Amino acid sequence: IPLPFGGKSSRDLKMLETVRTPALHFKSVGFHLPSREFQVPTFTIPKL
Amino acid sequence: ALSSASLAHMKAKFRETLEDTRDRMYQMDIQQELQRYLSLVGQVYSTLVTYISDWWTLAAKNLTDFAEQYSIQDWAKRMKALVEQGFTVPEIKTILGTMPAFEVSLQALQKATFQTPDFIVPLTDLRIPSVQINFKDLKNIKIPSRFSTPEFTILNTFHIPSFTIDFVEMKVKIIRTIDQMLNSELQWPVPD
Repeated sequence: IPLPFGGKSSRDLKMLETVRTPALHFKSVGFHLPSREFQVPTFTIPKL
Repeated sequence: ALSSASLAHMKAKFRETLEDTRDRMYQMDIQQELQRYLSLVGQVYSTLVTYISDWWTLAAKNLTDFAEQYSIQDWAKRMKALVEQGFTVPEIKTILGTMPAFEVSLQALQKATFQTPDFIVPLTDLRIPSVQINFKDLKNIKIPSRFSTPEFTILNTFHIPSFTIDFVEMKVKIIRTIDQMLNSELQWPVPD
């Protein structure tokens, strides 16, 4: 089966290497929210 | 206003707000954001045309194999030559300039090289320059700090020579307006 984008990985489709959550540093109330980094499952599209 | 306690306090608070706004304004730049967007768009173009080239290689191979199995490989060669050569679009004449000729072969699209038209913006004297722009390499293109714009007309009667658009200049002008608001204790902002 000639799959479209055959041999193209998830990142080859421009998927972000890492998804990092926003970080909040409200100083008036003394709040701090760290950024959380979660990877994306990896896969490859078979050429045939 | 400075001769009264309440309005003096109001002016002090207004100047504090102005200082905060001016400090925040220092943390903004149009050029960097535009360059980031240009880089992203160029990356998209590059990956897309890469897949286009991959698909074209696969399709040409499949066509050649099909013709070989069909013993019409000469006709397949003719068709591949047509695909990779197509034909050239002739220059198109218009009152607002001439559209440059361009090639429409599959490889012409794969190179993705495009001639910017010799065009005049309606209701203005702005003539957009014609030059070659690559979409794959658009990620390697940068946003100029400033650029000159062609001549302009207002109401089709009055004329305005070419004006320079600078990303720094507009931001600096707005920040200077904020500063003038800050320095309006006994002063009036310049008419400029």
